[PDB]
Amino acid sequence: DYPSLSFQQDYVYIFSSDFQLSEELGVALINALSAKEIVPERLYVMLNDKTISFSFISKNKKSKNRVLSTEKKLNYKHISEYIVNEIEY
Amino acid sequence: QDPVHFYETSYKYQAADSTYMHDVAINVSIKGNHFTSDIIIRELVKSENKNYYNVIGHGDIIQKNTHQYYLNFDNIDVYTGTNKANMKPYKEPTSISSLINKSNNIRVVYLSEEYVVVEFFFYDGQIITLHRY
Ligand SMILES: C[C@H](CCC(=O)O)[C@H]1CC[C@H]2[C@@H]3[C@H](O)C[C@@H]4C[C@H](O)CC[C@]4(C)[C@H]3CC[C@]12C
Ligand SMILES: [Ca+2]
Repeated sequence: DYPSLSFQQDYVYIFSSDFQLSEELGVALINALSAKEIVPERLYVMLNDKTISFSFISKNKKSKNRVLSTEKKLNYKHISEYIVNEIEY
Repeated sequence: QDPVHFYETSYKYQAADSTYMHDVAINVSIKGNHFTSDIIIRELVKSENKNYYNVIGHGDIIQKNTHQYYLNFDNIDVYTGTNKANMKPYKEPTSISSLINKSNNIRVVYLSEEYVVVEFFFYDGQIITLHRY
């Protein structure tokens, strides 16, 4: 099956089978987006074995959807930095 | 009685070796338990559009619950070309040809009147928002 909802706070919804990683990434995402003064309507993140994906939802705009293939496993900091750079750009 | 519902979105994909990116448009229309879909892939391999793919699919969409669906394709066709205006049929690779032999899971994680958020089967797992029309 797909991973279920493993961390949820404010606008962030993380789907992963790693509960610890989910919280680390969720807190890092909230802190990084506040540092950029970026507030999504909702931000969905899915962590899988060889792929990360996210959907940044903003009111009355098309969602920003991204997929990153990773052969090497990425730590929560690099994942957070990826999402934050993609949303900005 | 079933009215036709329209969904659309796009995403960008970054390859593992970061040698290419895909810009992928998804269009899907549903009537009753039937669907047809068009997916367009633009391949950027040099910060430069050097390949296009057009994937057409149709079949049944089965509802397990209001949040769990599965897509049973009857057929998937692929076209390719370096220009969108002159696309040619492309022989399905057995891996993509075999997506027709798997009930492909769609899990709704958020449902609204203007959009839906799903986990679905691209890359063996992807989260995406689809906009309704
Ligand atoms: C068949 C071609 C070319 C592959 C090759 O032989 O190199 C693929 C290039 C991009 C792929 C598509 C692209 O990666 C997005 C989708 C991903 C999903 O896992 C399968 C269907 C997809 C819609 C998929 C279908 C197959 C193509 C269209
Ligand atoms: Ca076919």
